[PDB]
This record gives sequence, structure tokens and C-alpha cells, in this order.
Amino acid sequence: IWGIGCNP
Amino acid sequence: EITPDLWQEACWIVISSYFDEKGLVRQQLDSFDEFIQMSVQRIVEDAPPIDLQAEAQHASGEVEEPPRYLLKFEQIYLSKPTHWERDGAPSPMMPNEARLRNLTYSAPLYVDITKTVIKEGEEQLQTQHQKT
Amino acid sequence: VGIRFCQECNNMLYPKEDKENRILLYACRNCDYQQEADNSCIYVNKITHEVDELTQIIADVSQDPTLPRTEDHPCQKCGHKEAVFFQSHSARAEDAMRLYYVCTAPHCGHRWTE
Amino acid sequence: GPSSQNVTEYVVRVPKNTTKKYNIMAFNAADKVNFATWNQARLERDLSNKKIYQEEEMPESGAGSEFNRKLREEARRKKYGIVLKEFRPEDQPWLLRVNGKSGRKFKGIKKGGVTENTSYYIFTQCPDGAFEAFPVHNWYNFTPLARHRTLTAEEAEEEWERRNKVLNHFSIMQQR
Amino acid sequence: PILEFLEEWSMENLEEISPAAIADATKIFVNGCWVGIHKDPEQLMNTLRKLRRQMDIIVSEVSMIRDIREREIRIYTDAGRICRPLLIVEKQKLLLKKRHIDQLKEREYNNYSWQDLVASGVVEYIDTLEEETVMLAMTPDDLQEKEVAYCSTYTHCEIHPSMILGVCASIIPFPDHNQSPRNTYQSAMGKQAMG
Amino acid sequence: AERGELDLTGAKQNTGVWLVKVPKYLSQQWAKASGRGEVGKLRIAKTQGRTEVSFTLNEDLANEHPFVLQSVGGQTLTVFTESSSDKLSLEGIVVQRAECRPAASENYMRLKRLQIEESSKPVRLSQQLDKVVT
Amino acid sequence: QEKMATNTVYVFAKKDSKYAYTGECRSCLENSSRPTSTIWVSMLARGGQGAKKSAIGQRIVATLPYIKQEVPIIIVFRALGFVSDRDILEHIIYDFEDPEMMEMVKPSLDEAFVIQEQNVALNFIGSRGAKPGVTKEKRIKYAKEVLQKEMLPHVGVSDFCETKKAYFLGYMVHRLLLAALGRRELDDRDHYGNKR
Amino acid sequence: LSEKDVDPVRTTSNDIVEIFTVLGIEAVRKALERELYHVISFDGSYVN
Amino acid sequence: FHYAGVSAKNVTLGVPRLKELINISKKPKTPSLTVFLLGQSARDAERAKDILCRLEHTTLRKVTANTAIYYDPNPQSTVVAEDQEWVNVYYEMPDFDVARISPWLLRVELDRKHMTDRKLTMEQIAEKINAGFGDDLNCIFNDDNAEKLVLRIRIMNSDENKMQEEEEVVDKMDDDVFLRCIESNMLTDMTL
Ligand SMILES: [Zn+2]
Ligand SMILES: [Zn+2]
Repeated sequence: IWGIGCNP
Repeated sequence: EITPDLWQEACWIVISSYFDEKGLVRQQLDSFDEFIQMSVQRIVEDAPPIDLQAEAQHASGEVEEPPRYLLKFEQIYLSKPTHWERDGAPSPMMPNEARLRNLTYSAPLYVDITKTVIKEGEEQLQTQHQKT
Repeated sequence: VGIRFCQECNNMLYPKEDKENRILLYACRNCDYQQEADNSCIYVNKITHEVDELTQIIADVSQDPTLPRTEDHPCQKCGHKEAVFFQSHSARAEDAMRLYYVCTAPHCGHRWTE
Repeated sequence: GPSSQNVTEYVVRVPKNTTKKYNIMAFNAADKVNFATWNQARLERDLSNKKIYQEEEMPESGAGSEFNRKLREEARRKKYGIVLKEFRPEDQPWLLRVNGKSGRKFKGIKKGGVTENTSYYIFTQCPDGAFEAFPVHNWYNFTPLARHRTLTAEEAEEEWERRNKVLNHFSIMQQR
Repeated sequence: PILEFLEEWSMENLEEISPAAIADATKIFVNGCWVGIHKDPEQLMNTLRKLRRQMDIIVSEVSMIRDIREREIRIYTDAGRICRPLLIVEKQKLLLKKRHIDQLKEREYNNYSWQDLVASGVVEYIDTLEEETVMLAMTPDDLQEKEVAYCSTYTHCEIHPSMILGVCASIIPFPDHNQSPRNTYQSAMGKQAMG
Repeated sequence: AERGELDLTGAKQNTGVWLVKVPKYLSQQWAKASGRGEVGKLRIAKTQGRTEVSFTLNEDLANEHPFVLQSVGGQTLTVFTESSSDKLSLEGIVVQRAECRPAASENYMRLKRLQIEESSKPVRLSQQLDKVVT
Repeated sequence: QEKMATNTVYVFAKKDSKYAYTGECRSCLENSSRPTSTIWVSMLARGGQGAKKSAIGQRIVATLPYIKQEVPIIIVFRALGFVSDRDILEHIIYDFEDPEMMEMVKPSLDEAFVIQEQNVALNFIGSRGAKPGVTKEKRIKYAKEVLQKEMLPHVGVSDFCETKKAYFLGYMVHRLLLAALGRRELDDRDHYGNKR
Repeated sequence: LSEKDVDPVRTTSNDIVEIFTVLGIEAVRKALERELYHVISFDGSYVN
Repeated sequence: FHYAGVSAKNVTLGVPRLKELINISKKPKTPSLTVFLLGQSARDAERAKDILCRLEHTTLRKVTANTAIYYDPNPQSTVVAEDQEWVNVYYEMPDFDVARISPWLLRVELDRKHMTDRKLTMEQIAEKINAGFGDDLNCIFNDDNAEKLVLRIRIMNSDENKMQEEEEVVDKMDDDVFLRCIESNMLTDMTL
């Protein structure tokens, strides 16, 4: 829910 | 007649109309109503007529001598939910009584049946049984 | 390239070579009809498959409400300003984000890619 | 001339009953049907019930059950299935054989979709000058069968077992 | 009834169709059966939508979908299709007008209800398959009104975006200010509350 | 000359016939009497480069039908008759196809609705019964 | 209870299956009666290699209901009565001008070139049918019954509806070929349009 | 590894089975240790 | 999903990789191999590119723009207008013409972009095809100066003669079908 590399 | 910036009131008025006409559980009720009103009758009509005849009974000349019995179901009828007591006297079954007495909320189902007898006697008799 | 069906039997014609005349003949297996082949090409396979999608695009797609429309790119054929623009919309299109513009307005049906 | 502005109007007649029923015979355009070579033709109801419905119950039916055994035999066959259907020609496809066996053979099938909300009529020129309309009793689509050698079923099974026919198929057809 | 109307409105049946003509015409599927082809699709589509909005021959539940790229018109009268009501947009103006909400406001002693709104053609039921062919506006006033051009061809408008939530998620106050897993957890906890 | 022989004289004479698709209300109006020998008049008006076909309903029958032509080049059609004397014959080859369309647009939908209701009459539905049958 | 929509054609790609692309349609008789019967039209992958197999490449097969073994599609069309190769392709390919689709259909035509008789095709379907077949006559009538009723019921179940079934089967094949060419995107099972 | 200008000493594959067939059981002991350490330490977690 | 773009490679990590190592699966989901260059190849990017080309599988299908199978009864006839010049040059001093010439022709066009990217040579491809199929294939290759790279392939001249008195009416695949099979095999398994 954050970014592509983070968390969903 | 456009509705500018009054939309917050209008949208909830139309939503309220939707929920007044159609309740939250309308889908279940409407589906069951379709079942009873149309599907039961259509299932009854779709079933092929019952054709019955004897297996060369009496071993006579047997020129189609065994009678032919034809049954055709029609016009299904449903009664209101009813509970029959130990006495056998029918009485309406209220839902709460069903909950308390562990009864099942069910309704009688009746079908008109037409029976035709063809005995090769040059006469066919079509008796009708009403609300079986 | 194209497949030719025999008149006599309405079946597919398969290539065959006449040794005597060294002439290519499209002959059905089921029926004896034989036809000389003008194309002289049996099988063509394009591994690159670089086939323009301009031919595949239908002019009817201009009517779609959901497609984006630009008035910036004028039509070449008729000069109509509006033109719906959409991407390849195709599988096995490799990696192409080209916009295949389609002119709006009735009956122009012009498809151009910039 | 008068052709550029001619107006033609004709009476319409619909007789209550006609001795000959009217049907539609439709040929596919790609078939290239031509009536010049149609010296003779034969249209008749099919007999494919030979293969799949009747005279298929020939030997077992006339084997010779008799007496109680006859009664039991008949009743047993009837109750085994639901009385096999026999020839009812009016509800069967049509076979057309043009110019006998030498010419092409076509098969017509009744249009399954009924016209419950549609009717078809045919207008024909007549000396009285009034159009006559006749209802279409039936619609038939005729498709030809090639007058070529046909693979035998047993041979076809044998060939299909060798689904991997590396050798040229055309030579195989020539061998048959 | 839909099949009868289609036959009236110049739909050639598959049996009568010359095989070559299919390529250039749209295929009309009704309940998944390919009934026939139509040479002019858009006129038929508009007529079907008019009929549904007037509730004459096509019932409201029936959904018509036109796949322009694939040349197929699919009409589904099947049961079990899930549908949500949406306001209808003609030009860039909502069809719902002040007269309608005035009649609805006095819903008592005017016998004007949601059914009247559906019959008037102000609202329509749209299933997901038809949703794929529909341009929607989240909020009417903001998106319909002219701005820097994003879309000028909106065809339907949402009655209110909060109606996407269900029964249990509707009791959450300020749902948009929460993390999503927390809304999901409150939906479960609300079922177990006492009252 | 045999029972199965087809009389191809119509094909030899190249008799031209027209096929028309007409609605049920018109056909049923015709079938009402069906024996008076008259149902209407077919009027064809031709111009320099355009032709129009129309049919007028008989005044007695009623108590305008434009015709739209269709190309027949995509399929070859012929008409054949099975005589009651088992003498099959060919009447002619179809050279033109037409469709008959109603003139009324909206009020015609009223008659269509009446036809739909008439067709729905045989449809039977489950009936609610107030008192259980004894 | 959620279910996949009936009376529709869906094309999916299964990696594990030998078929590169499979198109399935689950047909019900207007919900009036009978269980839903699914007929699959699949295209074998080009991965399989042989002197003849590589030459033919992708070959279409059909998994008709109540027939144990896969049946080549041209055979099914001939069983319905469309013997001529041109007519079969007319139903399958709506425009003959496009070369790529015809190229896709060519291998399956070659595989079925042995069978050119409608009766023979019916016999072959019956013989590879799961139910046992005693004689040729019985097998032919049984397979004809299976085609009439079990396969594609929603298109038709009686009333000489072979042409309608042929057109819908050709549509299934046309969609499979378009998916293989890549002109149409493979359908998604999760779309709630499909989930009645 | 056989190809010219490829270092035979340091070239390594992630597949342990290949390491076993090519380099032996002791090499797989070390390689399996390396791969497990990679999966454990990718998040930053430490296991003795 | 939440690796980084720094890796620039598909990498299985986390629980699935743990299961792969624990179960010692024969086929990992993403088998990978890290190659460390020995010397100057590591220092210079171009030399590393050479090593990459040496280590990456390349087939004819990757470098082939399109393939067409023609029927040309006479090689001198040159049914394709373009190949007239180089076919004439080759047949000015024809090689293997004495055996025969197969009439069916396989014409393969190779994309210049892919050819130069993998640094393949037309002569190199011709040698590899000749070695793979022995003398059963005769190859004619354009000069690199030609705008379109063309490779012309015909069935064996000795095989076309059959070099046999009996000749065997088996006629397996004739020549066109055999040529199609050859094309498929070349594209799939050339391993240039
Ligand atoms: Zn032929
Ligand atoms: Zn334009």
C-alpha cells in the first residue's frame, strides 16, 4: 500500500 | 431544472427511494418468488406425460388389447402455510409458533392431474383429479 | 500464400510438382483436378510478424464512449479535428505503445499512426 | 422513354388452397449450381434409417419366437428400451440425385427454426397480370456430394491408426 | 420477446445467412445463443436501450453489451447477473432533474417511487459486463461540468460512491481515513458486537 | 418419365419469382377470409435511377407497407412444388428478395404488446389458494 | 453460490496441459432441465516434435461430452453433415481473405483428410466414445444422438438444428484461432461478468 | 566453467543439484549453507 | 514482489526458496548461474559482451526475419528477382550442379539488427547449417554489402538424383514437405 519495493 | 450544489440532498433522496421500494434482502425474496410462481409450474409442465400399458395381459388376441393409461400434470396450486394438529384439523401456522414448537414452515402443494384410459374399446375417458 | 479450393470437389488444393513438365500444380487428393500455380510460393512464415495493425483496426471503434479523444491531431483525409486514439490492444504485439488514431465523424473511417 | 418513369401496379391473389404445396429450394452460391445439364433428376425421401433405424431390426425380429416365448420376446424388447422408431417419411430429410448416379447428389434438410413470427410468399407472373402469393410450406438447403471415390470405413479406421502419415496422402488416395 | 423484436428490426437469421456476409456484420447473441447478424449495429443498440429505458419489451434486468472491436452484440436475460443502479447521462447533463427529486421528496401522498424513476429513464441497472462499455462519473457535478478536458462522453453517473460498501462496512465512520485491513477487521468485529 | 422425376420446365423457361418476408398481422389478415381472392394491391413506382415498392392494405381487410429489397447474388434460390398427384415440379428461380415493414412506429408496439399477451395466455403460473383443499 | 457463467465461450491458456490454448463453453438447456455439459475446443501445442508433427504444428482437437477420446475438429464438422472442406472453413473462418487463420486451420484439415464421409465420421465418434459400441449401425446412431443432445444443447436439442450447432462450434474455433494469433485477449476467470 | 575467459574458481550456480553433480558433496555442503544464509539474511534477520 | 530493481534478474527468495532448498527440488523455479570473468574480459565491457555472446543460446529463429518456401524449376531462372545477381554469380562456376539441383527452394531472410547484435556472420551460419545437415543442404549466402541478407537452401543434389537405379517409389514427404520439416528443425535446434 506504499510502493513497488515496499509492501502492498 | 438542473440540480447544482444541491446534489448532496438529491442523491440521498433517490437512495432513500431505492431502499424504501426495495429492501436490503430483496434479492432472496424475489428469487424465491420466481421459484414458486414460475419455476414450480414450469417443472411440472416440462415433465413428460406418463404413459403406461399392460404387458400383453390375458394372452388373448392382444390387438392392442392392454389398456393405455396416460397421466398429465397441470396447474400447480400452493396453499398458505398450514399446520395440522394431532387431531388432524388444519390450522394456519404462524412463524413464531414454528420457532417455538420446532415446526417446519411449509405450505401444501397441489397439482391438477388428468388421467386418460384407452382400452381400445373405441372410447377414451379423460377423468380429471383436481388439486391432488 | 492464399489457399485455393478446387471447383470440382470444393476441397483444399495441395501443391504438387509434375516431373515431366517441371510445372507446379495445385491438385486435390480427393479429386483429380490439377491447376497451375501463378504465385509459385508454397509456404511463407514471417517470424518477425511485423504486420501493421492499421488494417485490423475497425472504423466502428470511433463510436466508443470509453475511448479517449483528441482534437489536437487533425484527420489527414478530411480535416475533422476529433480523433479517438488508442493503443495496440493486441497480444503478441511485442512492445509497442504507439497510438493508432482513428478519425471520428461519420463515414470518414480513416486510421493513421503517428 | 417510358422505362425511366414506368409505374407498374398489379392485383394480389391468395387462393385458400392449392393442390401442390410450395417449398423453397436454396443452393449455396459457391456450389455453382447449373440447370442446363439437369436433363433428369430424382427427389425422394432418404433411407438412412436402413443404417440406423429400420431393417436393422430384421433378423432378430424374424428369428421365430412363439407361444409364451413369443409373448415374452415382444414384451421384453418393448420394455427393454422405448419402442424403436420406424419410418415416418414426412419428418425426414430429402435426397436429390440429378442425372441419375452420374450427376451430382444433393441433400436437403428442413429448416429447423420455425417461422412462428414470419411468413414467406412467392410472386409469379401470370397471363392475367396479377401477382399470386403462396405460403412457403417448407425451406430446404441442398448441399452437394462429390461423385468421387469414397474411403471405406474399415480402411479409413486402418489409415487413421497411422495418424502419422509421413508418406504423401495423395498416393494413398490413388492406391484406394 | 427480445427475439421477436430482433426479428422485427432487420436481424437476419443464421439459417438464412449467406456465409460470406457474416464477416462484415455484427453477431447478435441472446442468452449465449447466436441468433443472427445485423448489418447496422449502432441503430439497433440505440433502439434496444430506448426500449429498456421505457420498459416496453426489454425488461430492466436485461443487459445489452456491444463489443465494438469484436463486432458482437450480446444480450443477456439470464438470472443471477449482479447489477447496480446508475444515473443516466445524456450529452454532458444528468437526466435526473429537480422535478424528479421534488416528486420523490413528497414520496408520501404522491406515489412516486424508485420504480417511477426507473420507468422515467432517469436511472438504469447495469451489470459488470455492460459496465465495461460504460463511462462513469464518480460525482456528477464535478465530472460532468466542463473543465480541462478529460472525458466529454460520460454515459452514466454514480448515485453516490459510498454505496460501494456493504452492510457491515457502512457502519464504519470516516472509512476513507482508515487503513484498509482495519476496515476489513471492523467488518468482522461488527458482526460479533452485542445489542 | 418416372414418379421421382422433377419437372424442370420452369427452370428451362427461366421463370422469375420474387420472395418476400411479411409479418404475422398481414398474413393473419389474409388468412381471415383467405377465400375472397383478394387481399391488396402491390404498387411499384420507378424513377430515373431509383425504384420504390409499396403494398396497400385492402380497405375491407383493414377493418401503407413499404418494401425493402435485398441482394440475391450471395445465394441462389429456386421454388419447387410437390403436387398432390406425386408429380414434383419447379416453378421458377428467385430473382429478387424483399421485406415488408410496418409503417407505424410506436402505436405498432401496442399491437406487438397485444400479440405478446396473446402468446403468453397459454403460459400457466402457480396459483395461490386461500383455503387448504379438503 | 457463485458459479461460472453458462452458455458462453471462454478461452484460457493452460501451461501444464498439452493444449497451448483451450476454449471451453458450458451449455445448459435454457436452465429448463439436464446438467450443464461442457464442450472444450483445444489447440495442441507446437512443442511436440516429429517429422509430421512439426510440419503440421498446431492441430485443433475437441473434447466432446461423453466421448472418451479427443476428436479432431474437422471430423466433428463432417459428422454434423458439412463434408466439404470449403464449407467447414466457411463456418470456421468468416473472411477467407485473411491468410493467417487459414494457415492455422490447414493442419487440422490434413489430420482428418482420411475421413470424407459423414457416416464414417459418425462411426468414428461412436467408436472412440466412452460407451461401448457393438456394431457400426449402433455406433453411428449413438454418436448421432450424442451430437444432437449432449453437445452444445443451448444452441439446439432437436428440430434438425445441425446448422446452428455448426455455426456456434465454428464460432468457438474462430475465437480459439483469434486467441492463438493474439488478436483477441484471453478471457479472465475472475471477471464478475462471468461469475453468475 | 570450461568456456575461455570464465573464472573456474568463482563461478557458481544457485542450483544445489548441479553443484552436487559437478563439484561434489562437500561443495554442496558449502553451497547449501550459502543459499540458506541468503534466504535468511535477505530481510536482515540473523541466525547463528 | 518486493525485491528491488537492482538485481535486474528474476530471483526466488523467501519461503518458496526455502522450500526449494529444503526439498532439494531437481528443477528450481528460477535456476541461475553467476559467471565471473577471468581477466581483461572483466575489465572491458566489450570483451564481456563477447563472453555473453558465447554463453547465450542463439537459434536461427531468433535471427530469422522470415522464411519462404518457393518452387523454382531452374536455378538460373531465379524466380525471385532479387536473388538473380548472386545466384548468377554462384552458377557462373556452379558447385554441386553436376549431381543435380533440387527444384524446391527454401529462402530465409535474416534480420540485420539481430545478426549484428549477436555478432553472427553469414558465412558462419552457412558453415553451421552445412555441418549440421552434412551435404543434404546446399546453402547460398549474400554478401554483407547487400541490403537484405538472404540465405537460399535447396535439398541435396545427390538426394535429388537419389543416386540409385531402383529409386524407391516410397517418395517420403516428396521434397516440399521434407523442406518444411527441415525449416522447422533448423529454426528450433540450430544452436548457432
Ligand atoms: Zn477437386
Ligand atoms: Zn477524417
